[PDB]
Amino acid sequence: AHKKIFLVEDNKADIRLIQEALANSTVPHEVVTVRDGMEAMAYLRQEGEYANASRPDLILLDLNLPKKDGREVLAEIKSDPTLKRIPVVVLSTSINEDDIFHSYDLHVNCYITKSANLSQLFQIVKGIEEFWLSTATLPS
Amino acid sequence: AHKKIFLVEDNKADIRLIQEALANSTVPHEVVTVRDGMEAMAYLRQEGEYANASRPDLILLDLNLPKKDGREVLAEIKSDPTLKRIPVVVLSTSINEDDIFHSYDLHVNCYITKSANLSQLFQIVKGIEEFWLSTATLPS
Ligand SMILES: [Mg+2]
Ligand SMILES: [Mg+2]
Repeated sequence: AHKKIFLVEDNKADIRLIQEALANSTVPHEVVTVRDGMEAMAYLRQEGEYANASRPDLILLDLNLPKKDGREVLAEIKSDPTLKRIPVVVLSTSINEDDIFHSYDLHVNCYITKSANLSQLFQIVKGIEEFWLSTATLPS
Repeated sequence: AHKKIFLVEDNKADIRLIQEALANSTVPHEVVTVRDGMEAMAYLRQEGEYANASRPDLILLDLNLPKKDGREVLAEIKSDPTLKRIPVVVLSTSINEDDIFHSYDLHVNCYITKSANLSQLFQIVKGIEEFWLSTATLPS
């Protein structure tokens, strides 16, 4: 009984920290990380090599992504008849007001800005894990 | 169950001595050394070629390092949510009250003034080894 978390992020530093914070969970989880919007969609639509990759229970989405940005990934996921139910938490350095408004308008479940202080960000990821992987009841 | 010690030192003479002082161990220790602060942080943050280097269980840090001093190394280590728990033993020749104050202020675990005579320095390293790698209960 393990939940899968799909992290779409390219910053290796953040990837490391995020993976470390999620690793210190009270319940083991599976974290799959892809580094660009393209891979993100291919993985979620189980296209190609990602033929048998199981559906994630939670998606953590960075916005400024290579190839295809998070804004586009979000719009395509929340518009898809089947992927739209997967909770998406945008976790980004962006404090841009347009990004905030647009993300919620596209039905993102939640928007979180990456802290400037590593330890703070670490605690934020812990909050994400505790609330979504423990307190909330996820679909399916 | 072997212990991994990370030595940040540029004085080849001290490196040789410390290495030897840590060779005696029923369960062989894994000693890794780097000669400068830049290399130290890259290694600890698992950047690039160090992407797969395991986290040490103890760090021994020199202050007057090339291209990036131990002061900065200490601050960056103690501010990182994934490295801040690794015990850091500052082992330097400095007896400067300024270095002592700042090092403890930055959360160094302990500060040790190297002993001139290579032999006494040996007994000091043995003290470090017994207390930290045997007496204390490490987070690792
Ligand atoms: Mg990015
Ligand atoms: Mg030096």
